[PDB]
Amino acid sequence: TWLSDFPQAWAETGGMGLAVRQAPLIIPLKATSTPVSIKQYPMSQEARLGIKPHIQRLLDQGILVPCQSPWNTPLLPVKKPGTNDYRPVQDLREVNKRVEDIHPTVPNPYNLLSGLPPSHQWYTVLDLKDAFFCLRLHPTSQPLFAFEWRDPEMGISGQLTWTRLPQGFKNSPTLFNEALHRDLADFRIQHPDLILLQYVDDLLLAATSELDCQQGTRALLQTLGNLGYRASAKKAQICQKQVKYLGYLLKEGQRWLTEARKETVMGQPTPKTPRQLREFLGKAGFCRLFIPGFAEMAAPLYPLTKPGTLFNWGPDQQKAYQEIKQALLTAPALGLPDLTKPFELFVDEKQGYAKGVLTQKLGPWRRPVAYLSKKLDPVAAGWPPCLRMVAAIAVLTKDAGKLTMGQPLVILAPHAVEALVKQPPARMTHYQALLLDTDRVQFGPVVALNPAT
Amino acid sequence: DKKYSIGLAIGTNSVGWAVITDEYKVPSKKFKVLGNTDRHSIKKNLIGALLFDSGETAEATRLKRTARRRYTRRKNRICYLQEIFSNEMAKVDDSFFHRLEESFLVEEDKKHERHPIFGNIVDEVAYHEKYPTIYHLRKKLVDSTDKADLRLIYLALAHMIKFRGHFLIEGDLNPDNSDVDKLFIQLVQTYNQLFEENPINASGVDAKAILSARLSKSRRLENLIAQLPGEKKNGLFGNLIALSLGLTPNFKSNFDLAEDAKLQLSKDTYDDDLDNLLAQIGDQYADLFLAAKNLSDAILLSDILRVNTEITKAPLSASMIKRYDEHHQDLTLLKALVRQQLPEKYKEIFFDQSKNGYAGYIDGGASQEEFYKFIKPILEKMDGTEELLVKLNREDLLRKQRTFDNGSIPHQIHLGELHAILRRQEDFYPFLKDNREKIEKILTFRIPYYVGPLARGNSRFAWMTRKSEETITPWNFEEVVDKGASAQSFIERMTNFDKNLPNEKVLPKHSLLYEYFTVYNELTKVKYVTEGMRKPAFLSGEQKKAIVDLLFKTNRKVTVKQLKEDYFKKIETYHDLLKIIKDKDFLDNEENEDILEDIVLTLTLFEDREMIEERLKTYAHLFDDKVMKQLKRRRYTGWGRLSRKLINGIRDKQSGKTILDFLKSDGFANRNFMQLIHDDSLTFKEDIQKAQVSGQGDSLHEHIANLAGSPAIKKGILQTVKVVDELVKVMGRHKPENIVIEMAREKNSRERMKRIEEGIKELGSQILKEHPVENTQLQNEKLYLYYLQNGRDMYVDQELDINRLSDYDVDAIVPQSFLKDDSIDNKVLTRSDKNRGKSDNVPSEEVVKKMKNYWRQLLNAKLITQRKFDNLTKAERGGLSELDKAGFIKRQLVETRQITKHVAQILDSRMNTKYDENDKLIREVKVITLKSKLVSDFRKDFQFYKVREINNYHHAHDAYLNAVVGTALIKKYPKLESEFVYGKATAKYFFYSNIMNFFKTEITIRKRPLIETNGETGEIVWDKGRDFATVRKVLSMPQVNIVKKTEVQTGGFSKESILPKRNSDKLIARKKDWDPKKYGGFDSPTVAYSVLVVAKVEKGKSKKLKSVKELLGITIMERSSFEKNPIDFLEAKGYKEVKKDLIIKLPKYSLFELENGRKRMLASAGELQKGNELALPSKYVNFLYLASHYEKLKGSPEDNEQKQLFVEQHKHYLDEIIEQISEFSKRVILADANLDKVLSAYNKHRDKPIREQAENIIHLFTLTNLGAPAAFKYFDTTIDRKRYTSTKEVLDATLIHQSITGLYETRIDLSQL
DNA sequence: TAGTACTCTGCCATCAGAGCAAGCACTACGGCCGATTG
DNA sequence: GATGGCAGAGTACTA
RNA sequence: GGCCGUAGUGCUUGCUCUGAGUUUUAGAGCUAGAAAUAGCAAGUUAAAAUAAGGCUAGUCCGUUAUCAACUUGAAAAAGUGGCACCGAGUCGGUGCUCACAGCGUGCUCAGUCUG
DNA sequence: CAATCCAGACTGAGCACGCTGTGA
Repeated sequence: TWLSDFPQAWAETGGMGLAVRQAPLIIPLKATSTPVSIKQYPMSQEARLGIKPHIQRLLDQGILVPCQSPWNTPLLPVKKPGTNDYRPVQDLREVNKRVEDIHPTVPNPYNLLSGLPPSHQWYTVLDLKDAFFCLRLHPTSQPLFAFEWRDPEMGISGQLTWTRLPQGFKNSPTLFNEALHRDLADFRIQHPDLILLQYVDDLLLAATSELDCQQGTRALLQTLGNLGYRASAKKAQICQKQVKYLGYLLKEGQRWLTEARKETVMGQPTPKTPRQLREFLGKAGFCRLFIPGFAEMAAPLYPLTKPGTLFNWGPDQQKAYQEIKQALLTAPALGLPDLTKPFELFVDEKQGYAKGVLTQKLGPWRRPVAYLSKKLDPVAAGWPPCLRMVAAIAVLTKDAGKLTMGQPLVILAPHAVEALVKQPPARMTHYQALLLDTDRVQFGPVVALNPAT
Repeated sequence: DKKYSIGLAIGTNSVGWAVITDEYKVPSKKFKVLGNTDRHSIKKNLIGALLFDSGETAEATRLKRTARRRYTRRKNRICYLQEIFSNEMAKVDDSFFHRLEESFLVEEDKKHERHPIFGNIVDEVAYHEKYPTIYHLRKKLVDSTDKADLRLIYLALAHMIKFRGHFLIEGDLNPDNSDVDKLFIQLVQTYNQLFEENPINASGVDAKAILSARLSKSRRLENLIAQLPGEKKNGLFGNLIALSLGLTPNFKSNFDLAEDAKLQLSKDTYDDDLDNLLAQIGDQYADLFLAAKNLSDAILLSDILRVNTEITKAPLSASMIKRYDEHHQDLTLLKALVRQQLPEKYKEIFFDQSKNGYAGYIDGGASQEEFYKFIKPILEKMDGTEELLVKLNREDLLRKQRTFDNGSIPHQIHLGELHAILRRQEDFYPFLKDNREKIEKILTFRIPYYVGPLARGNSRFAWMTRKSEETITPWNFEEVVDKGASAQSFIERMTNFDKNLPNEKVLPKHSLLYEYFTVYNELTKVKYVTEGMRKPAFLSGEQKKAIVDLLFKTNRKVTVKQLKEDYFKKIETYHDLLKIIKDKDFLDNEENEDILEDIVLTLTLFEDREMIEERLKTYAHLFDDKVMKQLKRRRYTGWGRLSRKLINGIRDKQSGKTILDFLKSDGFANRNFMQLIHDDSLTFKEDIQKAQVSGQGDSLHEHIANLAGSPAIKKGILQTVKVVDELVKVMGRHKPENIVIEMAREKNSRERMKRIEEGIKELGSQILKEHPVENTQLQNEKLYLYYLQNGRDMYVDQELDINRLSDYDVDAIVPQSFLKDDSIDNKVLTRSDKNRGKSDNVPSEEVVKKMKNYWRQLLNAKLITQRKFDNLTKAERGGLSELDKAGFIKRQLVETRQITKHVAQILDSRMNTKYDENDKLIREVKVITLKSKLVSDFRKDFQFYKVREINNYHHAHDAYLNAVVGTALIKKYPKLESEFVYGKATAKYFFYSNIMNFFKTEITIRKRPLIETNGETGEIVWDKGRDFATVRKVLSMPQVNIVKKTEVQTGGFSKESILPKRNSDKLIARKKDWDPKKYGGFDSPTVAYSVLVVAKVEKGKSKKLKSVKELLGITIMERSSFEKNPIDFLEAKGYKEVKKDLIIKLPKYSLFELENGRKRMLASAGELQKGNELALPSKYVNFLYLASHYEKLKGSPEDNEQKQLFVEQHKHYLDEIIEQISEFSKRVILADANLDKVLSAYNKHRDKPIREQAENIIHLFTLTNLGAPAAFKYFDTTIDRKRYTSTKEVLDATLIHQSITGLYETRIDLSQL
């Protein structure tokens, strides 16, 4: 029923999008710059047919118009991680080095989910289709982007410039972020209760009750409809407690992990080459926030990653592999950090590997927010156990800052090394400033912690 | 962007190259192909070689130019004689000269009578009957006193003038002096009359045989001295005899003259030298000197004239007439004898022009040697032929007047005959009486060598200056040509400029300023030590002045004892002119230094006394007549290396003192010239730098041409520079880190024959007479050594046998380990090598003592050289010391050749151009030079064997290995950049012996680490685990860019042989009006380049236009005509409606791609060459090397055995190699008959040992080779060439234009045209 | 059936010499000379 | 000193 | 290492000359035969050309060096061609873009202290 | 007057490779 009410907002009915608020944008160039013409790189016959339907449909919408320009870059298809859609990519390698640089303002994936509070339990995830094509491109900068496409059936051979912001351009993610942010900035004012999270094109709406989400979703759809952006209706989780956003499951205000992601990590067999081990490590690393003490757990496999070495899968390596497989089976539910309340961090350090968990108050219990673990630098590796904990706290406190948004937090550790920092038995002065800042960090009652935590 | 290095191997006819990365891996990138073909890209490796034809020197061109000039001058001489005779010849027979000009003309082409002299048959026949040869007419004109026909007089004079004779002897010759014994007796009588106290007796001495012997002049003088009592060599009579026989004696000891006063009888200055000597001693020796001159004339003439001159004034003509008569008598006798004894061979002897004999001797091309060789057995197998055989043995049987031996006839004989004819016939001809002097001038005139060509501003070679602008005839040469200025320009155009002042000419070596500068430099380096001195002290300026004035300005040689006594004890060119001018204040004066410089410059510049005296006339008022005469007598030779401006002109900016002034006023510092020019405070270095900046540098080709070396090497250098630039452009305009380069080190039989003949004549032996040896036989090394050693052993005193050759031991004087010299100057043939003593040093002291006299005799006979003698007698000097051994070992690895230094400097200047803030050039690219020894040792040690007969890939492989080895060496040993990168005895010996020992896993047993590290730095310079595998992979790649440099042929038009007349279209007219079909002409023209013409031709009676595509050979002669108007040139050839756009220029070695990768190279417009290289597997290459035993065996017995077992187990590789050759031939060579013959030979010779089979299989790669086909041999079977004599197939192939590296190509599909 | 047209095989290629001048490159001996820093 | 020209004998296609 | 002085060898460039060699013509071939042919006689020398030739018209020059293709050029000359990886029978195949984030490792530069 | 022609550890900044993830 959502599609019928807002014909101007859904991509399956509203057609092509066009930002009616942002003006056409001139793509600037460096002072010492000259046009460069690069011939279209060879493309396989299977990949050529992938893009061809897109060019035919891109021509009808007016995005691609024939032109004669001295700039020319080789078109290149990139198939989606799924199926063989073969999305069109311009391959602006040479133009990127020639185009000017602007300060990026895109949000990093670590900090978006930190803004989501556990109070807002109802979600509505909308993803905007053909996001980068919404912004119009000034005809002056249109000759900058071009490519050679000759099809005898079409009857047109030559360059086809883009009238909108192309894909594969280095400034596209930044320019699209600001453009969308200004349009929705007015929406945020009108609805103080709603929490709107924006990731390039993906939008997440968080509300308190079911009725609040329904009212907010209608306003958001109406707002985007006038602005011209079109949202895909095939994949749009609306008014559901269970939503998938940023690759994370969101249920009961907890940042779960998708069951499919766990299957991929364990599904791979025992690695036999450094390339095979590198593939497995990367999957595990994305889940490092869920696995407690992941730095020490995957310690044996790290020296095997080096390009110059012999891949000897010894019994110790198999023990490290089994630990990661079993840890991901029972990965806990990381809670959404609440910025209003203070944080709590447990720190522990055994055998030169720092481990800990960031927790927050949940009723009478503590709920984990993110598991933090690191490998101590070799300079701190040789330190005595009393001094090793001081270095371990500093490393983990740096990691906690990237998620707590700079809010004050309490560092709890078994030992009482908090007084040791004041009177230790260059770098030490750096550690003193980080750990003694009462505004950002403090030490609570000294107490041990459970090994699992 | 990637760090890379370039390796280059430079040969005389090949330049290999290879680009390597940090891991010694050759990159590979796709390259765009231009053209109309469907191929638009190609993948190639960055390794290859460029092959080009070897360059040539200008010697042949210079000889041809000299021949042209000589022919022009001879024709001009004949023209002068005709101009003199013209009026009277027009009065007598007006058409005589016209008939003479048109002698080379067929009957229908002559506009006058066919008979050239008289014009009628009766008179011509009578003349030829009366004078069968021109010498008969010449003798008749010389001897007869009656009137003679004017045409006959002109004919004799023209013959004499056209064929004058050599100008080797100066002065005048009197033919009347012919008897040797009579003149010797007269000389002895004069000597006895003068020297009464000690008379000389010469009775009973065969003076004629002794003086006229065929031995050397020195040997003849020695024999005459031995057979003459009362005097010996260096005596008065001995010196007179030496002067008579031609040697230059020193008469100083005879009269105690204290001056050399050497007299050479053949030299032009003999009269002046004799006058000076007579003024020195007296006038009573003039009779003796005149007798010696007459004896010399007789000695030189009697060997040539060999006739009685008491009855005729034309001894040469009389000798030729006697030769004619002897020829006639011998011919009659031979005819009679052959008819009597061997009638069946009479036809083949006196009628067949093909076979040698009389018919082939006269009518055919057989020479005197061939005639004698043919007719000697016939005369031997006959009776009554004893005197004919004697004449044959003495080379005086049936001799023509015009022969090769006539090159020893002086022009003075012809001059005397011409003078006699003119004297006889001047009474009847007043015009002959008047022009006698100018006719003699015509005969005897020759342009001086220093004058040069008589050009007028349109010749690059000429340098002569004319004082008057008019035609230079032989009669006004002195009055038109400025001889002194011409000679000065001749000398100055070749002398060097100063290197510190490139625009300043150098001073003469014996210049006064040069002498003063050198003496002062030598003086400033003598540190005197005497009593009362705390430390050694240097001479002050005033002390140096006093020493120079007291010692140097007084005595020629200043010694330390003289310095101590005449100055330290008594007180504490300049000398040559002092005895000449007899003036001390003039020489010590300082305002006449310009006069002195001009005097010494004149003496150095001019060698002729007349030129010296005419140049010195301006200074005649300063001196007296005798002083001027002495100055003319004195002459200096030599040019210095320092300019007058550098020595005394330039002054310091701070002090205003010249280099000479500082040298005079050095004082306590006593800094020499090098210190003065390298001082930073002094402005001399700055001024030197500024002077060298002016001019900067010329073009690359001009600089390479100005370099010194072989033209082939210079061409290789230019090609190397161009390929370096091409590779830099290919790699993205990024210069490489290092450029490792290397350069190879590199009729003779006639020269060996002349050298052995001269040595045998000097030594007095008769080894050649015992058993003559031909030049081809003398080309053998062992035979050459045996003959040079006079047939006797060199290390011990015994006699060797020629019939026992191939059994004696060849030994190197310097051991081969220390120095790798295989020349005859270092090779010695002896019965056993063990006679030399120890094998690790110079020959032993006992052997040196035994054979010192023999070696000295060989040196005096010019059989061995000074270097050979010094090497042989090094045991007495001390032998090869440890320092010498270490040096010799080091120099086998460190390159020291000046040509390599020049190449490195050129590459460094091209690569590194940027400068720092302090004007310090940044060494962005490090140019490394290595010798071939390092790479060859690497290949031998690590099984990377090289076989040159497989293909041309070895050039590229050598370049790659050079790059790898150089980069690894400079990584491991940064301290060696001084001796490798352009920019104690025991310790040095073992350092360079194990310099390359870091590559190998085991030493000597030392377990060297698997990974080689830099040391003191964390750089891995080598990894034996994988770097050897990388080298093996690179050497096994099948793609290597081999490019043959296309060139446009230049040179001679065709073969120089003039063929007789024949009805062939290939003959080329010698003149525009000479029909080849009636006069003969040249053939075999050389094609400059082929031209692809697509046109229509007239075919059949109807002359229908048929479209034709073909190749036309544009020869060298018609290249200019074609380039001036190709349309008209092609239309004249018969082609109509040609296309200028479709005309394609195709030089030699043009590459065509036909099918299955078959490549043909354009040898000419009607021939093709192979253009494909077989890439044999490296396993087969190594097996072939080991089985063939390249360079015999040079491994340890433990290592030698395992290689033989390896070959034994890999016996079956021979069949696989044969299969590879056969399949490559089937795909490319397409020589079915040759392949079948090769396979049959292989099948029939299968049972022979693996060694012989592999050695013969190496020859089989000649069939599958790139370039012109050549014949080879497999065991007994010889396989001829399969030449591709049709270029029709390439007209539908792909024409590939390859760059200098082959990475850039333009493929043109000729089938679309 | 004779006239061009193409292929294969063997033969054949100008050669000796004498002076003079200037220069470079290399080898081989003997005498002597280097300077700066620790 | 190879390597291209050249003549001559042999063989074959076409008017 | 450099400075020299002495000697030798090899090579390069330029100039002035010499002797041949080759080609056409001249040097009446005779006798017996229709003729091919056979038999005898004779032979040695000379003229001219010696790169065709050129204009600059000289008693000059003409065989050395240099030379892939295309565009701009009068010429001298200047420009023209993507990279990485896996392989190998004269080279073949595959791939290429972004922005942000996470983890492991290495390198360069600079500074600090100590010997 | 005689002989020869920097090591360690740490810290900071930048860069890069060698994998993954969120998206386009």
